[PDB]
Amino acid sequence: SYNGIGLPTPRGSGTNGYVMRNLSHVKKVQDPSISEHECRRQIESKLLLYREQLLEEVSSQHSTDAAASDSNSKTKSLDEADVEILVQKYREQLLKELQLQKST
Amino acid sequence: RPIAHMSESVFKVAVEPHNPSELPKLLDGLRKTNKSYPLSITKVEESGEHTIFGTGEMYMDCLLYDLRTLYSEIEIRVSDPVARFCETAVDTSSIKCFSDTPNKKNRITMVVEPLEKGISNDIENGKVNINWPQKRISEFFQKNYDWDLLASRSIWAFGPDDRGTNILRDDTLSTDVDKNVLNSVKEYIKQGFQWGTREGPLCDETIRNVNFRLMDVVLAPEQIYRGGGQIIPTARRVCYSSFLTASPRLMEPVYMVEVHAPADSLPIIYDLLTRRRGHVLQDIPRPGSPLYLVRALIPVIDSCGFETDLRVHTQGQAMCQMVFDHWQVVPGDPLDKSIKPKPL
Amino acid sequence: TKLYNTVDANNFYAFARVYSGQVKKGQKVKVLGENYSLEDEEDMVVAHIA
Amino acid sequence: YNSRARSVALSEYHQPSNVFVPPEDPDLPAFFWDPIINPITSRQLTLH
Amino acid sequence: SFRELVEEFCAENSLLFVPLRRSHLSTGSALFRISTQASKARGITVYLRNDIIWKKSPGASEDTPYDPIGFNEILLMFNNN
Repeated sequence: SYNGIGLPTPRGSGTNGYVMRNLSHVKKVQDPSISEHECRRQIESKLLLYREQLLEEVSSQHSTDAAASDSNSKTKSLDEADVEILVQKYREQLLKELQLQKST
Repeated sequence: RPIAHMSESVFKVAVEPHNPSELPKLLDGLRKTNKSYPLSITKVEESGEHTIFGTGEMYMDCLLYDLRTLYSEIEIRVSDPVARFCETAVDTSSIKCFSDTPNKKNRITMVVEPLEKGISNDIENGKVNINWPQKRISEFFQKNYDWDLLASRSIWAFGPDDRGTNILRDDTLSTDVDKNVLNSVKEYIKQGFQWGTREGPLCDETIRNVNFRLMDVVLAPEQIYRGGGQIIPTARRVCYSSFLTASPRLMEPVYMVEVHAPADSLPIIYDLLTRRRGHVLQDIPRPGSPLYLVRALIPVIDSCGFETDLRVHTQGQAMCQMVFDHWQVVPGDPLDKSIKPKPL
Repeated sequence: TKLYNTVDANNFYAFARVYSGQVKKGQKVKVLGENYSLEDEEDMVVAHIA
Repeated sequence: YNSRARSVALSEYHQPSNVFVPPEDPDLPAFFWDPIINPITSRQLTLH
Repeated sequence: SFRELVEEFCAENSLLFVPLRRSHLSTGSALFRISTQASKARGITVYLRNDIIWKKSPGASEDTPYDPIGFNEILLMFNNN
């Protein structure tokens, strides 16, 4: 009749019901560092893309200078030599990785 | 466009007929109920039992009244209500994880990591959209989470489906000759990613707040051997493997109560909330009214009959309303065989 | 966006907003589901209007 | 919260709580600000 | 299970197994759409029950129960067109 305690009706038993509370109830790192290595390679690639953006901005500056010389469209500063200066960047970053591995 | 509702279901109840002779009647009643109640989600489990998802206890009460009386005039057995969970990852994948196509040549490896604080919420609210030019997505991510360029440009898809809180990213180190091949296989690795993220490996549920960044996909021969149906299970399996190695966790939904009680009823509310794993964000007098306003969170799993306890103990005063708020990670460790709880 | 019970729970009323055109009783219409698209042309159902 | 729910009856869910408090003394005017009512002060908003 | 069996079988024949994000009105199972290639005109809709591949005839009403179909018949219908 209440919280699962009691009998449905006191009729039929010699008792009045009246359930009571018990009153005595006891109520008690990363193993594959190649992850970091690949993250570093990816961030180096994104730095390369950042330098490509810088190259495009320099190309816009070159286009403005060419238009000014004509006064006295869109052009590209360097088609492939920027890849060689990027190769220098690869050499420098490889040297940096070698030095860091030497330090560790 | 499908209706965008203001709440999720996150409240589950399992039913079956009182006697098995009337199962078809229960099925018909469930079909009609799914027609009539918009956020009800009737599902059938592998045990054969039928679960129903509703917003709250009053929602399920009215739903079951209709099921018993309106549609299928039978007697049903109703299990105790339970919350609907979700699985997340709290740490980056411990090791790289790879899978192989049944042809055993195309190898795909994945690593995963938890997201930052904002991205899940910003996906759900609409600060980002997949149906956007990549330029806007890249600039938003870079501006808001200080992310770098190519990662921002490599966001492939959200899962499961749009508004999902999982990001498919690819980091293939560039310098990849087979841009055409990778772009060919991307359009049907998306589907495998969605399939995996919809049905979690930890349990048959969705995954939340995890980005599955692709690491390396290698495949030498020509396009005859590139079968989408041959490659999707590989993507699903590698997603599962990376997620498991990422020390997965369980997410639980939490409500947001709003109790309007007089000054003298505050201690009872505080005691109820403390007992029911809830904490009070804000407790201020209500301006212009003699009542006090109490705003608090309480997990869905622990909010069974919170309203009834509150109204009984406060002598009828202190009416409260419970709104689904967000998801919270369960404090335990889901995969820990060392715990042997007593089943009482 | 809605379905409503009849005075007895036997059949439903579809609550619709006619965005364009005209509709007459007995008209033949095709019903498009929640995910019908160019990929999924199988959610269409041809039905009458009673 | 129970299967086998037959012959049960449903009850009124809630009523708007009454905020009337009878006057203590007749000297006061009928319309008077009760000190029990919290002040209308909400300098916590961001409007247009 | 039978799901993995049909998945690997579709892998062997270089088919596609796309899940239709739907539940059948009668059995509630997830419906799947099988397509041979980028061509979409020949697409067979399938739901699975008791390790049996079930299919609906094109243009038939929903209340009509789906009829079963084996692997050889799917190959027979996809290889002659």
